Amino acid sequence: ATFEIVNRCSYTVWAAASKGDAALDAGGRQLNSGESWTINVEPGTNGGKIWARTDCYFDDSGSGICKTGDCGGLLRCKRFGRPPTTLAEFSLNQYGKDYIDISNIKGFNVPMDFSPTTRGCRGVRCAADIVGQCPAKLKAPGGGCNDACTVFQTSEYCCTTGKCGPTEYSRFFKRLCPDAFSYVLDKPTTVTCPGSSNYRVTFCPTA
Repeated sequence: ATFEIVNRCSYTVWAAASKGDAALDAGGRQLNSGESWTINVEPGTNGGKIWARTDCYFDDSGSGICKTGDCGGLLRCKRFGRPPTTLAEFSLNQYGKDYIDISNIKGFNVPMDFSPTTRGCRGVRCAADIVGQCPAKLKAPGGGCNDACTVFQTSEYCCTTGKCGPTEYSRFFKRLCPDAFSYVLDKPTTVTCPGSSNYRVTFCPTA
């Protein structure tokens, strides 16, 4: 499956793509403002994620740090990034179908649109100014708007037991972005696409 990753932000982002235990394609790359990077994701990929990282520094070997979404200091991500990270999430070729969503469960850093480039389903978007509107207690000093589980580490926010409900903090993400997951047990906003669809992830889709 192809995923065209486009940076429409006025700032550079370092795109990342991983399934948690391995990179997807090269795993990461710098995207200056306006740049497009097309990756190939193996059919059958389950639990894949794409995200942006901001304010990165990498040396010649691809080692360094990002202020948001850092994946163990690597340019080429092999693991998930450090919150806050707006997430484009996907599972492909799952009994003949693809499943996509945007999630704020690990916070928000950069606005994003995640849409198919092929027929048969709609895209999902979280493009509101969540960083600007972020509640004081969730603001990440390193940049971004943290989720409440990251900040407070309680069973209720982290949905440790599976009993959790919505919270004042999850409702903030849900109000700004109704089409993204705001907590672990949120009412799903996952879209079913034909199996083997192709996609485009656009950072800062509106500006």
